[PDB]
Amino acid sequence: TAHLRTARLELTPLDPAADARHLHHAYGDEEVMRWWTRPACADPAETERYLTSCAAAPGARLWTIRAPDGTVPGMAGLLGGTDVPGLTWLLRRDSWGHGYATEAAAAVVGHALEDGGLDRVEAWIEAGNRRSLAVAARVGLTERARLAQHYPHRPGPHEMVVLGKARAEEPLTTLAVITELPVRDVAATLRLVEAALGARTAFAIGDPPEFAEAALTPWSAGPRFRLAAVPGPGPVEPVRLHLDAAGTADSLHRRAVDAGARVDGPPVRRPWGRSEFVITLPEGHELTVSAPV
Amino acid sequence: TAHLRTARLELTPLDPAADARHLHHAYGDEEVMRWWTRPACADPAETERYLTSCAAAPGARLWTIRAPDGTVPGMAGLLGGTDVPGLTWLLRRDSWGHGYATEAAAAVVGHALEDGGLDRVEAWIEAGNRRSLAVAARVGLTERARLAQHYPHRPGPHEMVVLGKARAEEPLTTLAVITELPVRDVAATLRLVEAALGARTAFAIGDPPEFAEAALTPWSAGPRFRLAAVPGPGPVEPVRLHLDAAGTADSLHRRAVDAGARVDGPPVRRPWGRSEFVITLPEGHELTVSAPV
Ligand SMILES: CC(C)(COP(=O)(O)OP(=O)(O)OC[C@H]1O[C@@H](n2cnc3c(N)ncnc32)[C@H](O)[C@@H]1OP(=O)(O)O)[C@@H](O)C(=O)NCCC(=O)NCCS
Repeated sequence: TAHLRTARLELTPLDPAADARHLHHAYGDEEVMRWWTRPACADPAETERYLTSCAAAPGARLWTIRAPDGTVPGMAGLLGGTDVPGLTWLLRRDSWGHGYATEAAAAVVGHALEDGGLDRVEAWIEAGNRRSLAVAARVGLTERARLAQHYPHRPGPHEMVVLGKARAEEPLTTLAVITELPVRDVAATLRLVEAALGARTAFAIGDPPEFAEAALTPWSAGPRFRLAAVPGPGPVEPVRLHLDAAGTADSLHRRAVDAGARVDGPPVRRPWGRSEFVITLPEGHELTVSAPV
Repeated sequence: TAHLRTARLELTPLDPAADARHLHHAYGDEEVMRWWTRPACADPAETERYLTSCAAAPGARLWTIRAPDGTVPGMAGLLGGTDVPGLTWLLRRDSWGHGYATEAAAAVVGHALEDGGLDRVEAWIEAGNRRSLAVAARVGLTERARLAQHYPHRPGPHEMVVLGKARAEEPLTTLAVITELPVRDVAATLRLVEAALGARTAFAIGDPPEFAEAALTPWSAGPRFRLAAVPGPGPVEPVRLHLDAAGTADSLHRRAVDAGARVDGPPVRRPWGRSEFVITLPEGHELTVSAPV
C-alpha cells in the first residue's frame, strides 16, 4: 500500500500498534463515538484491538491522517468486506471544523476512483449526523438511498443514508421494481395489506377492482406492488416477496397479527443479522418482513 | 385564502391579473425556465394565461413573494390536482441567492403542515437541480424516492427526486420490496440480467449459486430482486415484474436485445404516458421495462 498526500495532509497506512495511542483520542471519546457503530473504547488497548480488527477485514484500506504539525486528527479510508466500496472517516473533537475529514475523505475517494481502479464509492451516514453529511456532500457524494439499521449498543434502530459517488454515472438505471400479485379478490387483499402492512391503494381500476397498486408508503413513489384479479378457481402459484422495513420486528409483527393476517409465528433473527416473520395471503403468496431488530 | 408573513417577506395569494407583469420576469426567463415544466412564456400575456391555469388547479394554492423593498422575487406554494400535496417555487435571476425561496418555501411548508391541515408535502426536483435541492434540504424535505419524467419541450427524459416532509413520521414504514424469482440456473440468470438490465450481483449463496440477489444499480440499497434455484423439472409459473427506468425506452430496449435477451418487440407508448417493452426469462418470467419516453 502507498501513502496519500493532500494539500496539507499526509495520509499513511493505518498501523494499529503505532496509531493506537493517537487515534484513541477519537475512539475513546464518547462525544465522537456518539454516531459510531460501537461505544467509545475503554483504553488505547481496546482501540488497538478494534483498529486491528478493522484493518484485518478483507478489502479494508485505512489511513491515519497526519496533520502538518505531526498531529493526528484521525483516520479515513475504505471499509473491509462490503461488496460495494464503503467509505469511513473519524476525527477527534479537537480537529473538528478544520476541513480535515473533507480533505482526507477527498483523497480516499479520489484515489479509489483512479489508482485504486474502483467504479464507485459509498458512505453510510446516519440521518441526524449533520457534520458527517456535510463532509459527504463536500466530497462529491450524493444520496442514493436510505436504510434502517440497529447498533447492538443502542436502544432502538435508526436511519442510514446511502450517499455515493461514481467514476462515471450510469445513464441507464432502474428506479423501482413493482412486482405483481394475482389475487382472488383485489379489494379484499387491499384492505388486508392496508391493515397488516400499513399500505394504501395508490390506484385501482375496475368495479370491483380488477387491477390495483399498493403503495407501502404515503409518498408518490417508493416500495409498492400491484394486484391482479385471478380469472378462475384454479389455485395460484405463490409469489415470495421480501420487505425491508423500519422499526422493530415486534412492532411490525404486532401490526400484522393485529391486522388479522396469517403470521407464520414470532419473528426470528436470521444469521445475516435480521429479524423476520412471514405473512401469507389466502392465495398462497408469502411476504417476509425483515427488520434490523 | 390567507396571507403568509415571514421574517422579512410577505406572501400574498397569487393574482394572475395583478402579478402577471412582476412574475413574467421569471416565467419569461429561459435561464430560469430551463428547470420549469414548460418553456418560458413569450409575454406577460402568456404568463397571465399560464398562471391563471396553475391557479385553477384543483387544490392549487400559490403565493406571490413580495420583498420589503416592494419587489417580487418570485412565487411559491402548493400545487393543485396532485394526489400527494406538491410544492413549487421559482425566482427571477435577479433574486437568486437571498434566502428568499428558502424563506417562502419554509412558509408554504410550515403553513400546509398546520393551518392547511395537511398530512405532508412533497417536492419533485430534477437530480441536477443543485440550487433547488439545497432549498428543499434547508426547508426540511428529505429524499423519499426517485422517478423519471420527460418534458415535451426537451430532448430526452430525466431523473426526479421525490423529497418529502411529513407532519408526523410513520414508525412502521416499508423500505424496499425484494421479490424472488425461481430460476433453473441462478448463475445463468445473473449473467443475463447483468447484460440485458445492467444489473450487478449483490450476493450469491453457494457454488454453483443456489440463491442470489441482483441489484439493478451500483448502490447498497435500491431496486433489486433475488433468484432462487428450482431443483427438479416441472414448469415455473411466470412472475411479472414492472421496472420503472431512467432513460429512453429505445436505449433500454437496445441494451436488452443486444444482451441477447428475449424481447417481445420495440417499445410501446401506453395510455398512462409511459413507453414499455417486455423481457421474458426462459423460465417464463416477464419483466416489463417502462420509461417516460
Ligand atoms: C432554485 C432557485 C429559486 C434558487 O434559490 P436560491 O436563490 O439559490 O436559494 P435561496 O433562494 O434560498 O438563496 C440561497 C442563497 O442566498 C444566500 N443568502 C443571501 N442572503 C441570505 C439571507 N438573508 N438568508 C438566507 N440566505 C441568504 C445563501 O448564502 C445562498 O447562497 P449559496 O447559493 O451559495 O447557498 C432558482 O434557481 C430557480 O428559480 N430555479 C428554477 C425553478 C426551480 O428551481 N424549481 C424547482 C422545482 S420545485
